[PDB]
Amino acid sequence: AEIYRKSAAETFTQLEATEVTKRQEKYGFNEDPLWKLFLETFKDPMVIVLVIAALVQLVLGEVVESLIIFLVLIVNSIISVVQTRKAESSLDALREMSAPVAKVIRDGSKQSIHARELVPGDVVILDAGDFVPADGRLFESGSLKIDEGMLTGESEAVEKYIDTIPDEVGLGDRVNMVFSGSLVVYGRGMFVVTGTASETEIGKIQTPLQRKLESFSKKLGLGILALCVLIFAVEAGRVLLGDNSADMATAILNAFMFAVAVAVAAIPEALSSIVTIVLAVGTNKMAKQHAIIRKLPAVETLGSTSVICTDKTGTLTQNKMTVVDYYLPDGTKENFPESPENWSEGERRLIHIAVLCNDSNINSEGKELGDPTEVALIAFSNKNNQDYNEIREKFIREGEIPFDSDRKLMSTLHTFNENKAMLTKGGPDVMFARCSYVFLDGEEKPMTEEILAKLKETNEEFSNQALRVLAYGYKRMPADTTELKLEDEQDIVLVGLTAMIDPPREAVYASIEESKKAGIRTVMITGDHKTTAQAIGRDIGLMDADDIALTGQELDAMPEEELDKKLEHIAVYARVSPENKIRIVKAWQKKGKITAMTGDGVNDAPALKQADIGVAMGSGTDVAKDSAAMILTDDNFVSIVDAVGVGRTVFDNIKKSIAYLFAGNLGAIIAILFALVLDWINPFTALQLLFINLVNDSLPAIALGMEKAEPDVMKRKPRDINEGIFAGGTMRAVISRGVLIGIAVIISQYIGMQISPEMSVAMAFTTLILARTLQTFAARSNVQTAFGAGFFSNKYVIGAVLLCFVLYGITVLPGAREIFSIPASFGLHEWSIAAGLALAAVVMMEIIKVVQNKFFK
Ligand SMILES: [Ca+2]
Repeated sequence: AEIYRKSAAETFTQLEATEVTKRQEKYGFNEDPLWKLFLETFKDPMVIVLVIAALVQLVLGEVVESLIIFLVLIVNSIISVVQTRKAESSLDALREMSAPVAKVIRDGSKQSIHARELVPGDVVILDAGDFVPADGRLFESGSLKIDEGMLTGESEAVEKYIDTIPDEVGLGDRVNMVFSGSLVVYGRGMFVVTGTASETEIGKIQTPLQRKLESFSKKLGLGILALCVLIFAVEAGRVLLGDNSADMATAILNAFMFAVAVAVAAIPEALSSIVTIVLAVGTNKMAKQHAIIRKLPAVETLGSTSVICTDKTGTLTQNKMTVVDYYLPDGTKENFPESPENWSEGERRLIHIAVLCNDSNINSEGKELGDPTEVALIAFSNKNNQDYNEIREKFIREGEIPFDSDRKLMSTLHTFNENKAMLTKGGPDVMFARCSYVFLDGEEKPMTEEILAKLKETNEEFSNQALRVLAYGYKRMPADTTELKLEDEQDIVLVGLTAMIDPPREAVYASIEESKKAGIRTVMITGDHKTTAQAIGRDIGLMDADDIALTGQELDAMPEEELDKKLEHIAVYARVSPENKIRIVKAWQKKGKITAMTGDGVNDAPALKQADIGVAMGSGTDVAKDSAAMILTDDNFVSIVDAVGVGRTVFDNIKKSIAYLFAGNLGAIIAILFALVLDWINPFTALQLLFINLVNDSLPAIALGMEKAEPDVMKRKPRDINEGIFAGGTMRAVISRGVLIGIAVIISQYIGMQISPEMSVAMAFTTLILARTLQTFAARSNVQTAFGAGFFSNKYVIGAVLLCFVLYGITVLPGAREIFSIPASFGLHEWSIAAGLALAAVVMMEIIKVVQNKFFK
């Protein structure tokens, strides 16, 4: 768009890149009807077969049944699209608060607007992992590794430079602009946005559980339709009256009505509705649990996470350390808070290097900006003997090493008292192998075996206390103001060692224990010294007895054949790498064991992609979130355990709701079949069965899918990788539930047979519908009873039960008894027998549940 040929200053002049609202309304902002969705949601095969049944039931000129079935379709359609609109609003909220925020320099005004409210002509800084939202010209960048797999499918990391492209335009390998829709793999993206999202080049361009459940629905539909074909054949050939069959031409309509109503009852039309509704409410629960899930198909498998590979920093640690103990080569206890003066030479040297190498500062109280280790060190300095940060401003910062990932020598040089003071921090072992002088008062003499042994002794002593520890050095040549380079890095003295405790977040111990009780083996990666992380894991609670831990160096130097054997008994990885992250996530995925990675860094994205349910931290980079199936806003590990608990609750809601629906439908089916085998009038007419399918297979099933967490969700083994909807325990529950309720309907039909066939039909219908509405109570869980869990504890269930009771209260009205095949008027006993049978059914059902709690497991 005429920006390819311009250089940096030419883009500044031509596009007026440096009122901001004027440019926003002038250049433009850089950001499906619901009835159309309702029209397009008829793809459900259950909805298709029910709508063809509704249209044929309309074409025989019968009105009330047609309105009943049509009402079933519209209520499930409107509840599906209403919860779909709720999911759309939730997704818009997730895209709003977790929007990619680009740090904007603008006209020198350092702030950070979101992606939608950007405007061309303002400077934007892109750090590593800061996904660039809008295309724009770049002037300087240091090795800006930019991949373009989404903008144009360019998998290569193109390094944008100062060079422009005059008299040529091409979206391929070009360096002139950093286009939108691109991820900063590495580099510093100091560029100016030149494009509205409309003019950006990228702007110009169901779940596996859902698929398995639709396959199960199609199998059940074929079987059920075969069953109704058999039922229609029974009504046809079993009796057929005599040879003349009276008026069989005008009497096949009622038999086809019975078979069709059997199809409507048995078919779970609200299957996909239940799944979508509980996925929406589960996602809302994850949002309540500080867990913004990105990939929608990841909700079902979150209940199946038999392993989670987390990291201690961020999740198992709220940052802001407090160093509790320290080592000095002279040797004493803590003496910093009391000491007004410099006190011992080791203490004062350690304090000055801790302050000087500290990149961060306390600033205003409660405001921490830098690295957590440096924030902790300056908070320690300011905690003991009051203010100590004021000493840094009277100390120049000449030579500062940029703290390379292979260096661990964050340096500092001052000219205030010492001329060329080589002041650096780093890891314990790296300084121990690098620094070569001991600090005993003014003596600066090299290491020996016993001295190095004592340093290592205090190092492992701090390590087994779960204390990460840093080493410091002072010794330097006089020389003069150097070029801030390494110079002489083999002659450094050893100042004392300060070991900082890594405190876990609140309720980390409880969540860890409840995850270990749930069979969810937890795995924690770290980058510090090994036995420090081992003691941290012992503190957390994932280390006991036979468990082992291996470093990253041993991780990448060991073939997978023995690592597979060792994998099940190891939870701590130290000095890990993203390649080792790929290794561990693939090894955990190999033996089933659904994995949830944790990487928040930029190059952790391959580990997040290969992870089944890899979660990126909210404080982490945006490219990891793109590579992640889900995000934690509060970044805590307790959010992961709450997330997998919510996933288990959602899958248990699937199991319980499908159990309720299939059990009631099977009870009706076996009632009809038992009336069929014994040469009996069928228990329910067409309109009665359609009204039962109206009352249930609906809002009560939705409410049963809205059931909260039973007290044993974190006490069970994780679900298998496959869906396993027809689990053996839940199949036993389904068959017992359906057989019992059908037994109640059969007994009611037999009692009604003692009076009249019409009384039998009416009593069987009311027994079935009352037993469905009251079995909604007993099917709230497979562990807790309706009274045990509390009736009002599930507000949706009791509200829906009252709703269906009111709706069934149409039957008692005399104006609807004719269409419902309810004859005459009741004194007491046309209702009392049915109510007693239904109450006995649900109480039998409940003591069966208690027996499974008491006798069985
Ligand atoms: Ca149904």
